[PDB]
Amino acid sequence: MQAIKCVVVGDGAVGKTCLLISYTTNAFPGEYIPTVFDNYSANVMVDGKPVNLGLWDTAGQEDYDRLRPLSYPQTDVFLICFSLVSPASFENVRAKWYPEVRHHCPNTPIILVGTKLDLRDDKDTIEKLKEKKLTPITYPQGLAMAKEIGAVKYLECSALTQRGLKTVFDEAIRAVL
Amino acid sequence: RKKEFIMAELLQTEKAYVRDLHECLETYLWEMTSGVEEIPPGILNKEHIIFGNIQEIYDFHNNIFLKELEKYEQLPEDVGHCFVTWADKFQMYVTYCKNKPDSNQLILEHAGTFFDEIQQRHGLANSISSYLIKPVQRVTKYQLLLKELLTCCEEGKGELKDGLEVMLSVPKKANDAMH
Ligand SMILES: CCNC(=O)Nc1nccs1
Repeated sequence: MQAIKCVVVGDGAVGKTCLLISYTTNAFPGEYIPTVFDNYSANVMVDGKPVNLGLWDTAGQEDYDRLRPLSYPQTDVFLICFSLVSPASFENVRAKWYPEVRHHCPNTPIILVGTKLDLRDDKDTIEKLKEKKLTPITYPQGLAMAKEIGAVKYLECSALTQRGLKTVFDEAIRAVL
Repeated sequence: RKKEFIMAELLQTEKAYVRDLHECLETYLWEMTSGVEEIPPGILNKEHIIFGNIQEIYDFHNNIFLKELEKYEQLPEDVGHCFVTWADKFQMYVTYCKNKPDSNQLILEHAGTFFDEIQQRHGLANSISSYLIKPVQRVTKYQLLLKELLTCCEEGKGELKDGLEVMLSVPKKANDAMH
């Protein structure tokens, strides 16, 4: 039965840990957001083809340029994440995340994941960004970023509402099969 | 509330890290050193390259560090001191990270399904590679938990400040050590 190693990369502000916890528990953790998500695996059927999905977090490693790549080899598919309400995180896809992923894993599929969709239509978030002369990242921006990097899919999701979450991981798997 | 949930995670995850290293040592390492199964010639007597200094790292957490974190369970504001106290022990993550690249290649080029076989055999959800990334994960995670404590601990918080300093210095030194 096919095993799949999936590594989730991106800035601290994407909510990597939260994404994974929320996906694996089927619930936003809510009260307390844990900082630890230990390497996980579970069986899932996709297009009626059962699969062992393995998820590795990378949170904490965001300042260690030579340590992050230790997780990269033998990865079957990457989620490269940015937050939809952090233009900086989005720009870092281009500047930081895609380069090192390609450098080390030149033929591994990438899904481009836009996180915190629950905040893109939020007055206080939008206002906090307007005050920095910024706006949230919209759909065509992600599509255009995906194209630039060779992503197989650009996908939007929220850990909070779980909108698009299951689908993110469904397509991680479809990108390998 | 928040300082207490963080401290509970710190401890709960420390326990699991000790369980995880232990598993690793008593399965993947043990089979190699046991003399109970067919060891590919390419990896023979090279368990020092595969597992690096993970024995020593485990001993540190299992003999000392988890025992001492437990003592700080009702003292989250002070737990930064735990890390200062044991700062020198963490230097052994520097060594481990230096060795991880060599470890990984060796397992690709020369182990075939040896370890996959043992994984299948014991019914382990984590591959040897999954176990062997954990020290690298764990040593970058301590700085996250201390930061979280800082967001919710008062003027009594230089007993986090210096802990965090150590746990930022260790990973950077490990990171700076790579070839
Ligand atoms: C409090 C804001 N809610 C989130 O944390 N949203 C996320 N979507 C994906 C990962 S974290």
